[PDB]
Amino acid sequence: TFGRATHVVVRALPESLAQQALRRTKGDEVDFARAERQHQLYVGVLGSKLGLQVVQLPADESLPDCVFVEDVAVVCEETALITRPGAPSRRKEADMMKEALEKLQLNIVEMKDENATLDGGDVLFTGREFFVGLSKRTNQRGAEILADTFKDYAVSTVPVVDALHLKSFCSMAGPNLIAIGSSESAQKALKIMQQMSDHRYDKLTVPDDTAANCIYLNIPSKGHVLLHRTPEEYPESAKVYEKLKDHMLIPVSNSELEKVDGLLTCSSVLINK
Ligand SMILES: [Zn+2]
Repeated sequence: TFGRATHVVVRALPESLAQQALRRTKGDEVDFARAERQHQLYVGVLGSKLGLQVVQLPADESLPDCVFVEDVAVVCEETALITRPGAPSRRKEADMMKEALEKLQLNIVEMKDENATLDGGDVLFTGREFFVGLSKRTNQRGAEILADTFKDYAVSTVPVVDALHLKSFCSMAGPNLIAIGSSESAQKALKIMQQMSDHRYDKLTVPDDTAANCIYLNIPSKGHVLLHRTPEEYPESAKVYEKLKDHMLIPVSNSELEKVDGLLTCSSVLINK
């Protein structure tokens, strides 16, 4: 069953994130304390409320972006691909992720190709196939290694020209539902993805591109669950998600990490055992 998960890997925020974390725009100062509170609430939802077994990795001051675990690992069934981030400063993040996943007894595959780069944020897994964004963080060689690692799934690439990663404007919101931003760029990317697949996906358009990034889970005792941005952050988008009456909607804040280009999917890696 798509979206099913039993465990989730997360990582604590390092003090260095406030001023050293990578960001496309240097503007509003990050409130570290508040960022820690939002992370605590985020982890509380996944672990306490939804009952997932949480694996909490310690923060590393030398790795300002270590909180965004999604970018260093792509998991599909029992196999985990340890990526080679497009950002040199984030490559050491793979060390602790590899150890964590190996402890969970998952088939490990490392991206050692010195000419290949891939960020987990550029990978959209629909449960049926993979869509990989080609951006400044992920290249053709990286997409090729992904396709080789998960041979039982189709892999198609799509240009990411306006955002950091593919998931900066889309994510799965349900079994056959893709949440997508209303921007022309986001809509154009979705058209390309849909044209390459032989399966017709349903789409849920939201006014705020960054609000199109949500976390969908299928919990045995609750059913369809969706973590999305709060009404305070993006009221117009939260209102759209209200249409999903068969989903257990859970508002989750992430305003501080968004300052360093971090969205909801970025802070976790879901695994099903
Ligand atoms: Zn991300």
